[PDB]
Amino acid sequence: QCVKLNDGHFMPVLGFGTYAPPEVPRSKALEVTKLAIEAGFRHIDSAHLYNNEEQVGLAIRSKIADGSVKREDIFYTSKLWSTFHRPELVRPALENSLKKAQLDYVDLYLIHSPMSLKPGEELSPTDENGKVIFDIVDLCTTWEAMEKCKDAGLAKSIGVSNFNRRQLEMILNKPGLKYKPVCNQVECHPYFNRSKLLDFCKSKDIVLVAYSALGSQRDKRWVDPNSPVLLEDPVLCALAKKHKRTPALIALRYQLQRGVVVLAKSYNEQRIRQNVQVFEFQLTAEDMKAIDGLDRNLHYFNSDSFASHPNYPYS
Ligand SMILES: NC(=O)c1ccc[n+]([C@@H]2O[C@H](COP(=O)([O-])OP(=O)(O)OC[C@H]3O[C@@H](n4cnc5c(N)ncnc54)[C@H](OP(=O)(O)O)[C@@H]3O)[C@@H](O)[C@H]2O)c1
Ligand SMILES: O=C(O)c1cccc(Nc2ccc([N+](=O)[O-])c3ccccc23)c1
Ligand SMILES: O=C(O)c1cccc(Nc2ccc([N+](=O)[O-])c3ccccc23)c1
Repeated sequence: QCVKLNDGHFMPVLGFGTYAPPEVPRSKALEVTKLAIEAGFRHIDSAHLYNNEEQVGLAIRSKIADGSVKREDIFYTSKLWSTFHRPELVRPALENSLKKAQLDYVDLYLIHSPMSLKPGEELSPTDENGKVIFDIVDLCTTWEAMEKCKDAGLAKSIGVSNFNRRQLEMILNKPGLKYKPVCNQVECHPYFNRSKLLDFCKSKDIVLVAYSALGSQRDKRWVDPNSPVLLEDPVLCALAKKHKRTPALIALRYQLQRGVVVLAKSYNEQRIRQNVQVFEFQLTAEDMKAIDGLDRNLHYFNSDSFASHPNYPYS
């Protein structure tokens, strides 16, 4: 179950999400990534931001060594963090990710966010008033550097994350563009289904990759605790009963049948193994329309500060 990217490579339509909050011991990422591979996940989504590339890379190393998978069976994603947007920082950033994960190449490298930050040691550098320090970078120059990483063989494919239509077009229309992004990884679930952006992406042969497909981890740093719980949605729950699956599986299957590539983070063995069952059933066309009706234009992630970033994706 793969989709062919616009550069010829193939991406598994179901991906394993690896981010866990800092309070989760780093050893867990190692353990759960092994479980995901064991359960059948082949697409694995990580990032410099996640402070887990070492552990995810080790899980992969481990599963290749015991003969469970070969490197070419694994689709590994990393992401360029926002403090490394300046073109001269892009390759060293990728090389550091590769060294961390002890990998020769990533299958996919993304610009994590269009919201550039001041270069520095910290992920989120703050000024004397404690506000995170923004940077101004022409993302086309960052993209040019990304294209060079694909030519350098360090990334099989390159894409973007958290771009809106405008920002995507700024890349697609860049003079002398060599590689279109193969994808745009964005927040996508029944309360924020991104149908318009999805249509655009399809027209450009760019894959939309859904995150927070299960309603996010509801981290207090960014998510209003009073936001509605996605997996408690009555319509989703009613559909779960009908198909005798779970609301989570309803949510993941929704994306698959819309031609969206869907991520799913779980650090629980049984939920990890449940999630692969997404390939076991179909939603009806009428089920699909029903779920389309849930859209509330609701992004779980909020940030008063970044809402003012010139490149804030949500207008
Ligand atoms: N590019 C970006 O900016 C961005 C932003 C957010 C996420 N992502 C990527 O997308 C991945 C997933 O998105 P997400 O982190 O927001 O989490 P998510 O996929 O929306 O999952 C949210 C929660 O669902 C629970 N869950 C998983 N399977 C379940 C099931 N079958 N039944 C019930 N609950 C279930 C998990 O809890 P348990 O762990 O206890 O199972 C998890 O904390 C992330 O790990 C990251 O790799 C990227
Ligand atoms: O500093 C940390 O340890 C730390 C850790 C995790 C996340 C963030 N924050 C963010 C990550 C990514 C995006 N993003 O656009 O992709 C963000 C956008 C707005 C606000 C925060 C973001 C910071
Ligand atoms: O990659 C992760 O797993 C990850 C983990 C934690 C936080 C974020 N944060 C965010 C990503 C993207 C946007 N965004 O503008 O699209 C955000 C906006 C506001 C606050 C946080 C954001 C991403």
